[PDB]
Amino acid sequence: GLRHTFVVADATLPDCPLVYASEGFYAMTGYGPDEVLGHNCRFLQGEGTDPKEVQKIRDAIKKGEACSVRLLNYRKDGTPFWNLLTVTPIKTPDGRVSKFVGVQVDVTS
Ligand SMILES: *[C@@]12=NC3=[C]C([C])=C([C])[C]=C3N([C][C]([O])[C]([O])[C]([O])[C]OP([O])([O])=O)C1=NC(=O)[N]C2=O
Repeated sequence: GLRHTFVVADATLPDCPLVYASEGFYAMTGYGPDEVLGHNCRFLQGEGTDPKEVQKIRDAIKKGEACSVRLLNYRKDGTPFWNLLTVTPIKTPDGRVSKFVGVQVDVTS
């Protein structure tokens, strides 16, 4: 299929820290696990990131809904790329959100 990356965020912590990332994510972004795990995904954002889209994900996470936004992100070396990003809430049987899982596709084409 298409080249994509995958992460898991822990929603049982107040600021959805990332707890797992596929090989592709580290390779796409240039950041290592020591700089990715424990942190919130937003460190990939920068000057040109549309705050109206950042808002759509903030709201969707607060409400525990899925969400798909297209964000401008930056690699560790500062070069930008276009991140088509899809967040999925993972609920426990009691209805609580336990994790958010994300598929991120570099759609710079
Ligand atoms: C990021 N991917 C990503 C993956 C998951 C599973 C989740 C839950 C979030 C992201 N983000 C966004 C970030 O964590 C945050 O949710 C939003 O920026 C909005 O909240 P704030 O407090 O910042 O307004 C991702 N952000 C990226 O920029 N790139 C991704 O790959």
